[PDB]
Amino acid sequence: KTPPVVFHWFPFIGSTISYGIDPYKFFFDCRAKYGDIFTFILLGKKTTVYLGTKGNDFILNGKLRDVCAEEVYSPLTTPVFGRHVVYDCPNAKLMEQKKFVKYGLTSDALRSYVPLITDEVESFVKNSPAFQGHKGVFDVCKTIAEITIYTASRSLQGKEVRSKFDSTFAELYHNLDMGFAPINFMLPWAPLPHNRKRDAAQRKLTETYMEIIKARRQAGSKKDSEDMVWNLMSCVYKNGTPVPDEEIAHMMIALLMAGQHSSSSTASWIVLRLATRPDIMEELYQEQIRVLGSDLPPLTYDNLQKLDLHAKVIKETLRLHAPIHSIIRAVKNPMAVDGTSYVIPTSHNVLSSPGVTARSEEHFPNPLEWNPHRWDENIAASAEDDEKVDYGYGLVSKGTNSPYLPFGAGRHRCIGEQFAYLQLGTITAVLVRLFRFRNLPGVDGIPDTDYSSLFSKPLGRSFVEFEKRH
Ligand code: HEM
Ligand SMILES: N#Cc1ccc(COc2ccc(/C=C\c3ccc(C(F)(F)[C@](O)(Cn4cnnn4)c4ccc(F)cc4F)nc3)cc2)cc1
Repeated sequence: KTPPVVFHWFPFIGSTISYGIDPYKFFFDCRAKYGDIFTFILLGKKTTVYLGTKGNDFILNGKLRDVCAEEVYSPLTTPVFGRHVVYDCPNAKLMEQKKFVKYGLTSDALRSYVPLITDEVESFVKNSPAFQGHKGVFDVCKTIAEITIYTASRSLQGKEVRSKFDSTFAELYHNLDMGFAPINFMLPWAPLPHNRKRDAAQRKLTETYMEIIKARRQAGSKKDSEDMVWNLMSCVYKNGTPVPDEEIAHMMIALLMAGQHSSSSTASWIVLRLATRPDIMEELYQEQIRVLGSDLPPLTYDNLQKLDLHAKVIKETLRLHAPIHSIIRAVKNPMAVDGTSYVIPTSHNVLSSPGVTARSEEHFPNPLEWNPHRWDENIAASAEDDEKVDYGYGLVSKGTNSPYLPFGAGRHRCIGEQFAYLQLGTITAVLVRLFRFRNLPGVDGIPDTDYSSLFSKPLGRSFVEFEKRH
């Protein structure tokens, strides 16, 4: 009834298994039979799926009274991030919170991050056992996750948090990260041992962050441009109340989780693709020689934006491997589709997957082929034509006519896109300077994508060859 119900075999499990294995293949098979609208039930709820640029526009630009993001996620995210932040509050408070973070991610702050990021990556390569010797292999996902957590903590989280990852922050975030698995999506409240560790880790992280805050106020000073010393001053809401340290702590935790899971996954895919394409890596290296010079001066916020192909590699990687595959909202009021007789009721969830349009033939010819040169049409870290609407933070292009929305659109769109492009590009440029990458003998292509966790990542333990240049 209403949108076409998918023909499945069982109650309550539905196609979740088909969805969990590969959402895109599942979304594509449903599109062949049902069109740009399906409705499949993953476990308990009814999830309506609207595909196409309209489908993304319908859900991402849905009216605030009609769709609800927090209700869908809050129970999973709130125990991990903490209270009063992000989803644990009305949408208005989220917009102010987004404002504070985007406030602290200005270009001058981004400028200060580049030398820090280069320092951490160079320090890692020299001190980490992952790249010792002229030639060898290395666990891509494990190594890359360490690099993204070092670069994000040093720049964004600050000195103390960066120092804390040398002792008892590693185990804290591993314990806290156990909160995410979608099993928690439904039973985030059950007192299973993994949830008890999550709660214990969340409390301990909060106490540590606030002590770092209290220590700074005891000195009443400030150093350089981290979102910690920012949220201390960027505390006043429109009502006139300063952001309490507890909220600051929980925001940092949220930024800590969101940045790492997204950066580690994408950067891993970047390294994996470059191993399959040695010609592309050598072309990246030649770009730095041509654009920056034979001397290869240190990377800065300025000379990074000249890298055109480096940006393309990130863009093409995001197109096929963006860690989020399903955006999901809770339907509050019944909504009429603009064109058809279909009506989406309240008992339903809505799911928009901009990745489907990002791998459609009509939008990208030969979509599954990873080719950064397809982007010789246009490049944009900040992108495009459509209208810009402000919901309380900056001015965000809610535009949907685009089939390429890795960071989403509308009032929830990502505010860490610039920081992500800064971090990914910097790490990539540094790794391009230092290494060549090859697959292990006999290995062709790339590993499959794991969709079982909230975030998607490469499937198993993937190793590739590294070879230093000098
Ligand atoms: C490639 C890396 C990243 C990807 C692919 C990504 C993806 C996304 C997507 C798809 C959304 C919209 C989801 C929705 O509408 O429900 C989003 C929102 C957001 N992301 Fe990211 N993100 C990335 C990096 C980051 C980073 C580095 C941060 C913080 C430093 C961050 C913080 C956020 C925040 C705060 C939101 C707002 C969510 C909302 O308002 O509902 N993201 N992200
Ligand atoms: N068998 C089986 C089986 C397998 C798989 C499935 C289901 O498959 C999936 C896969 C992924 C999901 C995803 C989502 C998801 C998670 C977190 C968030 C977020 F909100 F939390 C986030 O946007 C994350 N983020 C973004 N940018 N940065 N961070 C965020 C926002 C603000 C913030 F400050 C920090 C944040 F990190 N948003 C969306 C859901 C289902 C079912 C069954």
